[PDB]
Amino acid sequence: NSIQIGGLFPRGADQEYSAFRVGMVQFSTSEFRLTPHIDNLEVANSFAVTNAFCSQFSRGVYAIFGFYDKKSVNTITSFCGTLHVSFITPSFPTDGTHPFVIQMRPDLKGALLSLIEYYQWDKFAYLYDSDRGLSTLQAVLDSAAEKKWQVTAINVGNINNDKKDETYRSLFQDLELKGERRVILDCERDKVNDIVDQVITIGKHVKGYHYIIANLGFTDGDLLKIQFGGAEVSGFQIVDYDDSLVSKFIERWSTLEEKEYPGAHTATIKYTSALTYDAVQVMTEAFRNLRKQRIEISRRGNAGDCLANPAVPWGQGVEIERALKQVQVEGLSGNIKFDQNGKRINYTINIMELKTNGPRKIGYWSEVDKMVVTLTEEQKTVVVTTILESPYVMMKKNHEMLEGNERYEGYCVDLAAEIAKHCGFKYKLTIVGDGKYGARDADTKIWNGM
Amino acid sequence: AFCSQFSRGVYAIFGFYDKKSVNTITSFCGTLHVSFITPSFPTDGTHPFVIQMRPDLKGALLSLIEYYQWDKFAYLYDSDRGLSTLQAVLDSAAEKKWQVTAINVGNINNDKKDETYRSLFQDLELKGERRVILDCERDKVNDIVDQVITIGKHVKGYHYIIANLGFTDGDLLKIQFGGAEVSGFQIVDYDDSLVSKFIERWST
Amino acid sequence: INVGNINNDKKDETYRSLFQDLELKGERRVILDCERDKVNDIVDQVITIGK
Amino acid sequence: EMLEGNERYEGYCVDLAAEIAKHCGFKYKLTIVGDGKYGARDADTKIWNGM
Amino acid sequence: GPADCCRMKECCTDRVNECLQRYSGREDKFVSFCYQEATVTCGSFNEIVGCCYGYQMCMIRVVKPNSLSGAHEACKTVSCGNPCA
Amino acid sequence: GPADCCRMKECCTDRVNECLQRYSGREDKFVSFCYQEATVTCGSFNEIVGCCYGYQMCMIRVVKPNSLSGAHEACKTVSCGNPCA
Ligand SMILES: *[C@@H]1O[C@H](CO)[C@@H](O)[C@H](O)[C@H]1NC(C)=O
Repeated sequence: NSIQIGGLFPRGADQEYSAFRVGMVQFSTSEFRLTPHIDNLEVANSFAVTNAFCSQFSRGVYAIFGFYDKKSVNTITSFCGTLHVSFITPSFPTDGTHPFVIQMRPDLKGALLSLIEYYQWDKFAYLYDSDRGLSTLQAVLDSAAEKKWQVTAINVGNINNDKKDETYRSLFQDLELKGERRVILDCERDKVNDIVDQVITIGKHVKGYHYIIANLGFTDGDLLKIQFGGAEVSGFQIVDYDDSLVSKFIERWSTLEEKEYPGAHTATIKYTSALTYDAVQVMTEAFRNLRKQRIEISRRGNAGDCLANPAVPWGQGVEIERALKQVQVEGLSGNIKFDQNGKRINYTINIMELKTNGPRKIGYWSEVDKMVVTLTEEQKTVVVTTILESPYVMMKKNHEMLEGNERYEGYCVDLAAEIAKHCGFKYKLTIVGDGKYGARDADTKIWNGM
Repeated sequence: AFCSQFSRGVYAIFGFYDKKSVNTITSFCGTLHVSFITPSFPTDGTHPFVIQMRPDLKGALLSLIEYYQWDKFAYLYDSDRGLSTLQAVLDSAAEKKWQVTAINVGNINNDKKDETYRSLFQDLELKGERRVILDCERDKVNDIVDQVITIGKHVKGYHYIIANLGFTDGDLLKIQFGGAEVSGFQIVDYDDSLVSKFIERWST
Repeated sequence: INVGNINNDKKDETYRSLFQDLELKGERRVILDCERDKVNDIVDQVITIGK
Repeated sequence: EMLEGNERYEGYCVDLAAEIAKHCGFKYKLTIVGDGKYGARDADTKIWNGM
Repeated sequence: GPADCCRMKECCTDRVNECLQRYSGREDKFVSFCYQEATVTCGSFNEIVGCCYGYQMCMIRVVKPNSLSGAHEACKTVSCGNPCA
Repeated sequence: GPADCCRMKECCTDRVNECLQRYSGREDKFVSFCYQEATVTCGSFNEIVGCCYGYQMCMIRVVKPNSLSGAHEACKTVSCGNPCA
């Protein structure tokens, strides 16, 4: 019962393949064993993807687990749709109806929009790059037109890293111009970190700013940078470490040696890698459900050339597809189930906020219930501005010998003493700079005076 | 098809691509060093071994919006040529004081779309917006036009900007007498002697 | 106004001049007494000039 | 006795009320307080009486 | 140039709204300030009253933090009252 | 009940026009009468000024006999001037 399954790991992806192997070990059974053929490539390269896919095809794999990019995703979808070969991916969900594709990643749109509705954001700024596609952009734009939102859409992906210093400074300058504080970062974690560093550098992480990171990796990255910055930061988490399953898995993960499994010694795990593990689970359970239903998918002969025209798909493929789509299992991503098209259903996205002490879950998001909230949670010297007028505020004859509030005498001085006495605060009497009571300048439209 | 042409040993390829397939063409032509010349929309980035016949519409459009001095308008787009123009005008809207309403007309199926446009332009009545920019293929342009005339929004007081090089390629006789201002872009001048001669030969 | 004496071959701007002259008087309310064909024609021209 | 509602009462406070209501854009119905007191706090029951 | 009370109103609501947008989340506090700025920019027949008084009042009593958009959308059609005294 | 000068303007032009329509060919003569009726129907902040003064003047100077429709269509968007003086 050797089941050949192809796989595609982008060069530099370690923890993903590590969790893949861990999945191979944990979900292995005496009944059947998966025989992976791993192929590393350049994921952004369409040619490389095509070559690897046809390589796995000619090898006669019954399923493929891999990743795609905004460039290469259409190649994967089209080829898998044509040759009826099932593809399992942690990578971003495709917007549309794509057959023979199983997307492990949940759709983040609803969680995000409900988050915007929760924080009651009338106007905000949306920073995006074209990596995972502009689907989310379209979503928030249509929802902006529907709910009467004023949204600033800015593409941060087209700015070159070599020349980008003052570009972001000008970006946040123009963003500070309108007094717009609320900001949403939809980006790959690297670009996120860059933008973060630029923010702390420009001091935009101070109080008054609210950042929303849109991804499932909110706690996977370093939050210590802006943690003490004083700006509120919110995000989404697909992995709950309080769960017993995830906790034990984490114990086994953290006990593992780093030499054998690269980057596998950690307190946490990137959500992509977790999605990979759960993907292994889904494949195992799928073929198990195939064996229990007594259906033999075994290949009679070699697949031949994938490019051979006219392309002919195998019959078994559809059966394997249905087998995968009908799977419902419990995993690190929560409840795992798919619809007819292969997208995730009935998932749970934990809504989390970054606090002083650290990150915490303020709620959860469901496909039906939308946002649901979890457990609800000296004296400074008072500056007194005043102007010189008799007998309200006057300089004492000996005033040069004195300092502070002892310098001034008058009705308003005594009144100030009384007010401070009743309200219980320490007060510092100061004379206004411009020497005006108050006014609006007809030119600058700026208020002058006390 | 591309590999079919390749194995045949062609020295060059002339063709078209879609938002989906463009990456395959660019990657394959870049890898195999086969030259590809296309009328289809320009790729955004630096792609070798691709010669894009289509000019960039971005600058012309932005300069036109600046010319008509539009502070607020509605922008109707589809996912067929990509959101590149949308991204552009959004970035320029962020730079300027522009208020732009971005609405996707591409995900709407032609079979069931009647009230879709009525509700669309209803939402457009919400904001009182009489200025509208259409970035779409000539077909969607024509459909949206018909829907505009049907609800009678092609009368005076409305200003439409068609973004494409095909301004005279679609039927303009429909909204021509409506009394609404219509502006657009033309990449082919029929007043030129070359084009005139070509047309004389073409019509025969 | 008699719309019956107008030949279908040369009639385009005839209706434009008709409703322009009708715009002179500012007349909105209009009664059409016509055959279904002429009705349809006049209606289409009305939609064309956006009245 | 022949009138009804706000027309029953006249006075400084009536006109001022009319002005305030005109400025704030609300309909107002003039009513006389029940206990006929302005306001007070009873030192025992700690209950406010009056308007 | 000639004054137009209607143009004054439309400009008034627009400028007030646009002003309150920078003050988002503190919006309920700055209504009168932005109304002052709008009265300055769009002009007024009476310096005390402002461009549109009724809209000002409506906004002042209605507007809640972050509730701006709906509030303005509700209040912009409101009658301005007499811009004399 | 607030008057809202803008609504007063639209109503003013509407009543003036609707009135002038009743007088055919005499349109330029009855401008002031119909303006009087319109000021009566739509009310006025200043009884002397009327609902919209600029529109009144515009009509008086523009309108020629039988030229009503185009003249009004030209004059209805004009600034009304100071409604209190
Ligand atoms: C599962 O997903 C379906 C699809 O929306 C939904 O109707 C159902 O309520 C979900 N179940 C739970 C428990 O959320």
